[PDB]
Amino acid sequence: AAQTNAPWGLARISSTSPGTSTYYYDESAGQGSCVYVIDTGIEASHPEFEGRAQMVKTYYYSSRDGNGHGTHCAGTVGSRTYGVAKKTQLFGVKVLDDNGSGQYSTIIAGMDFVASDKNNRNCPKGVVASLSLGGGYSSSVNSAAARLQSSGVMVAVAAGNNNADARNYSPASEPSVCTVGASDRYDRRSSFSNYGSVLDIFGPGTDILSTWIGGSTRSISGTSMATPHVAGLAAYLMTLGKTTAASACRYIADTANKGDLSNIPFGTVNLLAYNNYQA
Repeated sequence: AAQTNAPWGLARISSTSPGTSTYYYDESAGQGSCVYVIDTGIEASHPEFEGRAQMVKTYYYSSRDGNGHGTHCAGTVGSRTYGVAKKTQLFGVKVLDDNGSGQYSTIIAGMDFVASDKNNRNCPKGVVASLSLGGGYSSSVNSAAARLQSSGVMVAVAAGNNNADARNYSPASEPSVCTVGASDRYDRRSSFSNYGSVLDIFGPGTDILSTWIGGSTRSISGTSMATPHVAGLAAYLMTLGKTTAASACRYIADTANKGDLSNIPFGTVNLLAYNNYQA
């Protein structure tokens, strides 16, 4: 399938070169998979989600996304126009308040929630969790991410936006999950992207158009935007049967575009997420 005039990041993930604008992908489109977006919520009523998104858990007075960040990330996973995996099921877990903040204890509870809640959902092709959040190093936060991954969920986490080594941030620093840095449309490391040995992969993260609250759209930047590209890619590849939740990060690294990004510090992987779809 071909989506013309796609957001640059979608075109990038199906291309061996920057500078194109059509996204190519197998029409299975993540059907039968599920992606949890652990964030500020999801505006499930947005026409872009086509009834495929729902809130399943909140720790606050509402499950609605009063911020936009979670809706934007969910849109990059799975919206019809802005999403990588256009037929996946999206499940929102609101661990962040409408200011975008959350206590680590709530975030940990949300990860353990997903590890159990997947057993209440129909995801025959597999389960992914996208975590566009983080703070300073916490062994307990890393352990929660490791448990979620161990339970059979492909965990993708943001590297962070500090232009620093991600070893000092959580859950970015957890070895067993997929830690995602950000790149721009010219294949440069995003100016804010964390780096370091703990990163597994880069995805598009600068000037990413996606859904927003109030039935709208906007373009924003962050490792928060790169992470759902990788989460959606994992769901798409799991639906194709090419990989599993336990192996998808490694498979994405195996099959990435290699050596094409600029300003990658010595010791950080030079790997850009790529679907290897041959139309």
